[PDB]
Amino acid sequence: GPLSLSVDAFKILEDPKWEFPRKNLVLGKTLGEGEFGKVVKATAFHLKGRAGYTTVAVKMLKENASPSELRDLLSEFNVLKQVNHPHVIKLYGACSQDGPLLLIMEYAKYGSLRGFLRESRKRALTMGDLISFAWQISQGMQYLAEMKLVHRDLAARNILVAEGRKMKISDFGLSRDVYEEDSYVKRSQGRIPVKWMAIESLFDHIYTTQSDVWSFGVLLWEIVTLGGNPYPGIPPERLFNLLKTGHRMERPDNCSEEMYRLMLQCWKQEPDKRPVFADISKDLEKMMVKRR
Amino acid sequence: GPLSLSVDAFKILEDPKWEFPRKNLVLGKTLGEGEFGKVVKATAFHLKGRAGYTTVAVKMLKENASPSELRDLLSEFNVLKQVNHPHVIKLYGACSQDGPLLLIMEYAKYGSLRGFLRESRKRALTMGDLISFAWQISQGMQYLAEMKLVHRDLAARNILVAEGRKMKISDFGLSRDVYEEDSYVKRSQGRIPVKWMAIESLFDHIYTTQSDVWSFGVLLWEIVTLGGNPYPGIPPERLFNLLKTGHRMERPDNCSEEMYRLMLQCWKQEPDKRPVFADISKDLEKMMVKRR
Ligand SMILES: NC(=O)c1ccc(-c2cnn3ccc(NCc4cccnc4)nc23)cc1
Ligand SMILES: NC(=O)c1ccc(-c2cnn3ccc(NCc4cccnc4)nc23)cc1
Repeated sequence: GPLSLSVDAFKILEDPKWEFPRKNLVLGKTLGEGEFGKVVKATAFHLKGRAGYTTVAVKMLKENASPSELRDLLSEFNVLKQVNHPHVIKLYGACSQDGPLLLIMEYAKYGSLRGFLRESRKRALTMGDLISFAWQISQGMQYLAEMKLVHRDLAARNILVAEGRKMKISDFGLSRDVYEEDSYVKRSQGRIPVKWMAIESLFDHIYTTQSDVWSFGVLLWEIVTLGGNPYPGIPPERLFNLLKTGHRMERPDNCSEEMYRLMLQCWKQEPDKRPVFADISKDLEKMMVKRR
Repeated sequence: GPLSLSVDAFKILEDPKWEFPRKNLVLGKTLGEGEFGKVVKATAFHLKGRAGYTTVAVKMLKENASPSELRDLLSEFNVLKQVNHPHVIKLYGACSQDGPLLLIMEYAKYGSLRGFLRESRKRALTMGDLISFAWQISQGMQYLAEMKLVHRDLAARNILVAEGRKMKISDFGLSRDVYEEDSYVKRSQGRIPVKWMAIESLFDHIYTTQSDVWSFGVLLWEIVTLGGNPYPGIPPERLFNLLKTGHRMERPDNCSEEMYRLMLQCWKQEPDKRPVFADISKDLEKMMVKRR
């Protein structure tokens, strides 16, 4: 089937550019396990012409991996090979011979944005620090949108915080190319959490840059609430009726009228009425210069 | 889409037979979290005409549930409503109004068969105890096969051990009706662990009772090894080439020639060359009466 073809094609791919010797890679503690698979902290000797050990993250299959998970790992390798932007996490290489498939990723010191924000208050962050975070993520998404990639899984848990508090978009297992159609559509049910999905993704299984814009809005709410839980205390099965009847999340505490206006615009029923990421970045730039 | 229809249809379904009052249900400790969702230990007042509290398991959505997980919970409710066999875990009811979807299940004291076996040795189990376990599971599968249900996810982790060491087949989130076609086929990649999938499921996405027979064979190996890890130390992406080139798991230690013959028969390339569950039960009955 489609996966057997990908596995065989990948297993014979003689790509010295990406192939890294397993013996030069040492694995350490688990950083996280979820839908994104298993991520461990690791160190790589003589990675990408750099003398000595480089600290890296290694993504790999969890115990008892399904075709779904294997397909997502190979998909991510294929996407990240072609991506290069300071606000997207980098692939450095892979080990695909004489052991499990390992993807070697750029290390982000502070871990997930959700973790970073929940650890903090107002660590002390200003509204300007938050607008900066959102802007950095908007820039990366503008680049991905230009590359005709829909991430599909934009959320605070899928943003990494690297040295200098630099946002890195992460978890490309569900990301899809849309050069052909400017939309990605699947018959089967998606694996993106309901509470981050656009109304047209949830009802009609339609994924576009503008459904990424919806997700960014939920991410904005997560950022403004310092890692709040979206639609708190509302079961996910209620999101069908809630969204369809025109309901959205209330303006949260410590949120400007302008900032909440941006969230609401990201959650317009009609995808074409939503801003594009370039607009979002301009709206965030404007908030920054006006002062926090 | 298909899920919005299921959610709305289910949310208006006036089924007093299955609907249980939320106020009569008290949730306790988490028993497990995985692909099957979240399962908690609980107690139900005046369940199914029984006076007082009954100890039960409650299945519910994990944090940040996807459409996939919600679809699987509703699918399981629909399947277990129509199933009744002493070696299949029972649905007792559901809470679907004024809070999250909760499925109320029969409680199995000893938890997973994988856990039970790994906890034990030769707790002391005989080859007769193991053949009994396998037989009980074969009987339940014969009943499901007759009902035109393909489980798809048969493994030691998805068998429960109840009072009297009675096997209960569990985790019906991935089970599908095949009355129409005698096969279930999906375009997208499945969420069954690779190492339990039949070769025709893995390559061609074809699920039948005979692919359940393949899975039962891996379960037999799990039972005989007291919860071993199938194809140990072999990455799941190697299973394509391994299975296609005619390789299968070696006869494990403390396994009869007859018992291993049954495993191999369950893993024949050609589904029609595999035994049916009725045959499997007869082969296990024969081993029992001959003596352990
Ligand atoms: N391509 C990828 O998906 C990916 C994922 C994670 C990493 C990664 C790099 N440094 N680092 C530090 C902590 C950490 N904690 C688990 C986590 C957090 C957020 C999101 N996922 C996992 N992860 C990391 C790098 C790449
Ligand atoms: N319909 C269902 O899928 C289901 C699942 C689990 C239960 C359930 C009943 N008693 N009990 C005790 C322990 C336990 N531990 C988690 C576990 C173990 C095996 C498999 N899954 C979860 N689970 C249970 C009942 C029904």
